[PDB]
Amino acid sequence: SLTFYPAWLTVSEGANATFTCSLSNWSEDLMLNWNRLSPSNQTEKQAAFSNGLSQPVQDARFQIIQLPNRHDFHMNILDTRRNDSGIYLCGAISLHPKAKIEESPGAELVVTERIL
Repeated sequence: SLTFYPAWLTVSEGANATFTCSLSNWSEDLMLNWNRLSPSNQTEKQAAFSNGLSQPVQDARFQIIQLPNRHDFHMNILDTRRNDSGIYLCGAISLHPKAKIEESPGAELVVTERIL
């Protein structure tokens, strides 16, 4: 099972936004995904994490960071901008015994004006 918190988070443009994806099980070869619902309501991958490496699809601002306990990860958006505002969720792919995929509930990010 996967949880993704905060369910609702607000940060000012330019600041980083950090979500936490928590897994109920973890393995070295586990594959982590950070997704965002598109305007057309489709799940699009923002970044993936595997073998200790955060891999951006096209925007390096989306970092996936494994926390010390190893089963929790920070989905860190660097230098947020207004249009990062939207719905996100994380997913985990087990690349062991048999491929198993699961996704967490979605969470909302609201990026407001830059602090004056």
